[PDB]
Amino acid sequence: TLPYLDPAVPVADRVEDLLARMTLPEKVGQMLQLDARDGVGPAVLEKHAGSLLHTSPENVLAAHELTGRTRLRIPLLLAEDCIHGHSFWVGATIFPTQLGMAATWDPALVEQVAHATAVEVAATGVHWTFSPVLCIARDLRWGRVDETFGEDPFLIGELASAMVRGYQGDGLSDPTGILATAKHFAGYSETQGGRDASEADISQRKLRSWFLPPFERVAREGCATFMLGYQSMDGVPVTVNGWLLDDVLRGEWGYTGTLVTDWDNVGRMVWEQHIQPDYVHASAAAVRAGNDMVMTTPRFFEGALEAVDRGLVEEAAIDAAVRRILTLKFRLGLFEDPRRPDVARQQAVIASAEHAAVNLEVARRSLVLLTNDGTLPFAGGLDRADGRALAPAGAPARTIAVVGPNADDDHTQLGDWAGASGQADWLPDGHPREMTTTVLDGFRALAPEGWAVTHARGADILTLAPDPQVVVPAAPDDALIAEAVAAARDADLAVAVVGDRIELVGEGRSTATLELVGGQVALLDALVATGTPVVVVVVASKPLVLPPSAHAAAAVVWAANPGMRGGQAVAELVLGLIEPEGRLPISFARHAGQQPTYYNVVRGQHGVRYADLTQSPAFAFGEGLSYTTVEYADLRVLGTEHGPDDVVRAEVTLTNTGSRPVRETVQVYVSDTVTSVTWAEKELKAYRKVDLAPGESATVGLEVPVADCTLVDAHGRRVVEPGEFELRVGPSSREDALLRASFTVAG
Amino acid sequence: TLPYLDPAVPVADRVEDLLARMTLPEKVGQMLQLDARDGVGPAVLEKHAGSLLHTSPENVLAAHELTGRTRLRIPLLLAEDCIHGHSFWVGATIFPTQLGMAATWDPALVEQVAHATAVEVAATGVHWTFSPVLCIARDLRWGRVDETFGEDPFLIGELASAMVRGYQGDGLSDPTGILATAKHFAGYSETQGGRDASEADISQRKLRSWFLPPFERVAREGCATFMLGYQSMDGVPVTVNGWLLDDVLRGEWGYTGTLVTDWDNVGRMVWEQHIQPDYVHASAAAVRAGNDMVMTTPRFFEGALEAVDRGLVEEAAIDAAVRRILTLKFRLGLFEDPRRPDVARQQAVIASAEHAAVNLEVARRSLVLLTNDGTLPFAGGLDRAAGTPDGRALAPAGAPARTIAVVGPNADDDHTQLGDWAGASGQADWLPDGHPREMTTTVLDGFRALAPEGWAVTHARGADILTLAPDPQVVVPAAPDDALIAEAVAAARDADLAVAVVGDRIELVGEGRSTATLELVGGQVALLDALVATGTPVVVVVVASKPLVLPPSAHAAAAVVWAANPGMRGGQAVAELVLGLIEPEGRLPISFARHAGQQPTYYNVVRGQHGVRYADLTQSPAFAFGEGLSYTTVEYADLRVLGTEHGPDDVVRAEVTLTNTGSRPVRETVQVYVSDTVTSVTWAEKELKAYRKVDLAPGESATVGLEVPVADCTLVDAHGRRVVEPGEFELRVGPSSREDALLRASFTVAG
Ligand SMILES: [Ca+2]
Ligand SMILES: [Ca+2]
Repeated sequence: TLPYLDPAVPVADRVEDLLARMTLPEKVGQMLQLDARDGVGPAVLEKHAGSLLHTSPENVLAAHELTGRTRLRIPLLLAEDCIHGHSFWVGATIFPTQLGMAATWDPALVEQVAHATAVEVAATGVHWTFSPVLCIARDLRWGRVDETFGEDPFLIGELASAMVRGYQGDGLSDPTGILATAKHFAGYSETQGGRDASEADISQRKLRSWFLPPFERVAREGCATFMLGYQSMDGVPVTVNGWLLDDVLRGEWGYTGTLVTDWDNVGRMVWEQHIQPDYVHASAAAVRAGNDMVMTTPRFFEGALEAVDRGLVEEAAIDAAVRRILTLKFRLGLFEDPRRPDVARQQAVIASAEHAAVNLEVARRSLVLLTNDGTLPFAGGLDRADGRALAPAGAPARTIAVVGPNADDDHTQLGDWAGASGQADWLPDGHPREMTTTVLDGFRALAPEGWAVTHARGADILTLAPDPQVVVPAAPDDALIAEAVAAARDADLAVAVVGDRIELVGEGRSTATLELVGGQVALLDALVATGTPVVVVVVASKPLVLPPSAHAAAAVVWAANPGMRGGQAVAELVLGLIEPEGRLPISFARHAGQQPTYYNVVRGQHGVRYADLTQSPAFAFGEGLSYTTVEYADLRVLGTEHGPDDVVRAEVTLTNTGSRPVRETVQVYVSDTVTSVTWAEKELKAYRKVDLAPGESATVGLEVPVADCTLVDAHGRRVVEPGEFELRVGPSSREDALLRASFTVAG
Repeated sequence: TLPYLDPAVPVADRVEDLLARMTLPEKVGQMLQLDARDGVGPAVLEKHAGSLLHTSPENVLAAHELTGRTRLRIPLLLAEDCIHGHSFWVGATIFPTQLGMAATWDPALVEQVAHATAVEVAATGVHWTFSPVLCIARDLRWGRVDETFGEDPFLIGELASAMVRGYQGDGLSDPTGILATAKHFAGYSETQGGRDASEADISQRKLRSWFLPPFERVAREGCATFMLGYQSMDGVPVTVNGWLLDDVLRGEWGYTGTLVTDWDNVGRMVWEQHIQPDYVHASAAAVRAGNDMVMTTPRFFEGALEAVDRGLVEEAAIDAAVRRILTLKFRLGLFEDPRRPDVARQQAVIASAEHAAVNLEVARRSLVLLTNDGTLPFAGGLDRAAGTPDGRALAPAGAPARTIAVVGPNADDDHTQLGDWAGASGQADWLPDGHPREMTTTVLDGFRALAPEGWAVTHARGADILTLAPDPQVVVPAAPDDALIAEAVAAARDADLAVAVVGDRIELVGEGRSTATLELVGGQVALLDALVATGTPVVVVVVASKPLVLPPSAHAAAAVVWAANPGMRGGQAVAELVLGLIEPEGRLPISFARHAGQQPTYYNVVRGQHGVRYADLTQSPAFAFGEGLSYTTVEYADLRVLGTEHGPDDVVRAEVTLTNTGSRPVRETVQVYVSDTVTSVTWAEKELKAYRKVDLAPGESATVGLEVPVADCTLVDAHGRRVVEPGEFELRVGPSSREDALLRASFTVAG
């Protein structure tokens, strides 16, 4: 032989030969992506599904057998949330979350993470990951901040670009490449209240200004699929948003990839957004809008068939979507090799030493040292003879008390979209306890022979009660507090590991207050009051408001969810076996009502502060300490006048005036002095990592293409306007940390 | 003539004759509305100003003298912020803030307020007030929530319509009518962070949906002027926003009134929004956009002139603005009679008994009882001596001696009680000592005057709110004060009732003064905790600009009264309410959040959210739009829609039955919400469309008719059109916007 089965026949002819043989239910079936947890049998055989997601290892094997019993034997696309590692394969390598990864400011490293993930994913027979996430974290109340690369469009684009390259490899014939997904297109991350898929009050120009740029980048770089957002934007759900899908994605960007909806997008237009009277009309709307894959709306099957039968849409529209789906399957070679799981390759590559080394590198470089009174590195810093550290000169016996609810919690350390986080039902125990080094594990393994490591839980966070169940913050626990206070009073250092956990994170779980829940604030107050130096380690999904006692503690480390090696990286940082390198990809609010606290705030406000609160963030985008001092000086623009096709070139001089080496992340912001429409005060446009030995000075070149110095004007065009600009260069987005030099652009 | 001085000549010909006589500097100056506090001499003589604002009584007189010395003697328009009463005339009747007035749900009363204001304003020689405020209070962080009529577009339109009607009177020849102003057109109230004039991230459709309806109403009803907002909206400041000004205001609505910017709108485009390189280009851009009056951008004078000289804009563009301004002045009769202040008129009408009586009625009907465990009315409620509707209350049966301890920073603060835009609030510089003390009854005053002869009223401050420190200065919350709390605790332990009067004050309110936390600042939380723990029943009275987060102790107190800023008679109303001398009638025009991060907390939330709560916090507001108690129980029953067919020109008619099942009379406010069941684009869960006040004697039942025109059952569709879409609707009727309080009945609009 049949021509669609002949690999010598051109793809377009194979597609036409198969399409002409399909019944309409078989064609509608190809548009369906169904939840395999509900039973692969009916999905493959009765609904003729084109794709499955959340397919357990036993159901992947069953799905291939079922395909063999179908009339046309069209291979399935098996898709999965493989979000920061192969989230739902027991024993896979689980990396930090994207938010954690973004603190490395290292696209080359993030590409290694994505490539390592795809290698593991491919060995399990999954073809397609719903990753990377390109949402921009502009309201910290949102439950899914942990899934973003932070608050900056340029850095998001850098790191999402790296993920797509790493996942897709050499292309559709690469055996270790998988399809990437640009999600969640677009505007999902900034909706009313920071709630999950509440209304997006985002105009066309606002979306173009702060949300689209990373999506346009990965579209142009060949991201195989896009996922359409759950949310209504200016009253129109993305699933039927013609401006966004046709004018922007297909038209302005010329995108030729394949679309998939988010979970039950089509159905939600009936029962949650209340914009369609029934499933037939919602199905017709989704077809008319140009959707391809419809994720987990089972009733699209009968709804689209009735819509065609009633003349609401043409069978030709179904054909157009199936043509695109079949083209993808043919180009992946799935009719010749359906890419079944391979046990021998799973044993060779899943959680390989290779992959664990990448994971350790990301964990080590993601930790952000936010405050330090000199207590760190502890006892002046330690040396090794990998392996246990030696007691340093002048500190033969020390005791480190490791306390707090997140100090020994391996599930919470890995975060959402991993293990037992809840979206997959075949990982009851999550990932093997084996594979995660908690903070307590890390200190127990690295503290010198001669030092002691003690543990006390100190505080609980929450319990669940009936109304899904609702969170009940843990009560005061004087006995639990007093046990941790006793450990600290008998210690030289108290390492308090605090944060959030899964019931306070993710879909349907935005938070209003951003505060530590349960007994954690009381624990931190009591610990600091002992006079033993306290290091607060925040293991949490997103930036939290920390209590006054955390700001009075000796040091504060931000770890996001640092993955399987995170606990080793934490102990190494505290003990000085590594230098800190992480830099914040996101700003920390002092109060939920303080927002916006992202750095790229649009100008115009009457005043600089709330009457009851500063507008200065607790910690700002790009901030983060090392164990040395670095002086920035002598920022110069080399030729200040520019035409549109030129490059802004600059130099700055850095000096390591301290005693330890550093990898410094130089950050380059552009400010547009006079804008035709109101605009951000500044935006990150470039950055550079610079290694500096103690006492070393270096003059490093910097550049920003003039073409990147854009704004979105009143006509919705992203343009460089002639006029004055400032280049702002320094170690963070804090204005008092930035050198500045003027430049101009002329027509 | 000369023809422009000839009253027999038609207005259009008078305008043309005068325009032809004017130099270009005098035409540009006629567009200027300058701050009289900086000197009326230069403003009138050197800059040929067409208008002044913030003009002190002495400067009003001097301004008329200076006008007679100018070449053409063009009379000035004198304008003022007369925001709730004649704000900055010492001894005027100061009413509750607009937000307090809105709790009455009484447009007829609000019209009386505005007409009484206008009478007093006209006597002082001011022609034009920058009122009413039509902003919608959708972010409680915003500092200017006190100036709004709350969070609901329909109720805002109702009350703003009333204000414009009362202000303007019989029209441009009415000696007691003044020009009203629809401010701040539009979207100013919902900007990033709830900050003052930060960026408004508002699409055309969102603006049409929730912000424009009150403005469209008063535009069609003849509001003489509109004021352009300070904010940049989708990147474009309102001052140069062609879609809003040309397509909507002048185009869709056909509005023919006069425009004025807000304060230094044009200059801010240079120094604060950074969208114009210099003042000549900002001036040109303001002129091109069709601006009329330019408020407090003095450099517009030289800016516009240089813009004309460089051909950036045509002198004909200046001519067009001057024609509209001069036409207004001619139709006001200002060339015949410039409406000078009149001292005899001032003595006769300002703070008259009739105006004081309107004020007391608004104060009484505006208070909102939010919680009551039975403690109120105190001691079972009191009566006055028969035939004495004004004297002390009589001690009741079984309670010969009771002591009421009045405590808290706002218990005896007559300035904070009047609120922003009044007295010494700060925008005027000629009344450093505020309005006369005798005109304001504080909460302490009210209890002292009304408590029975054998009862006692004690006072203790209990808590301070703030002090100011050098960097304007910054707010420093008042530190813990154990001794002050102990004094108030001792007073409460030695009393039968503690009335704790808490809230905010001027440094936490208004322009440049949004708040992040919405909490009570200073020692107030500590005071409330300590008071409730005494065992003496505590009534919390909130005198504040806007809804605040109240601590758990306030929710454990015996009763909570919301007073907003209740004006000069507010303290009498509070005492009368607590003692049962009046029944509570107020109903919230705005919802109260439990935390700033809980917002949106307005009732008309757009559908679509995955989930119902935050993981750490309910989404239920502390108190919801429309809530408010009386001193009796009212059962709602048997909601019925009348008829089956409802077409585009029909009225949906319905009936509901109310029964007063308790022991005291009530004026109940029945609220009528419409819910559009299936919508072409996502929409609010429900919207208020009607209400009705019903008086019920004890035990009385009434079947009450309700109606909503089908043409009011609109949404704004994907094409930016406000339309009624055929399909199913739900009518929801009850005593508040709480879903568990609403009866509901379906209806269908045909088509
Ligand atoms: Ca510029
Ligand atoms: Ca409808």
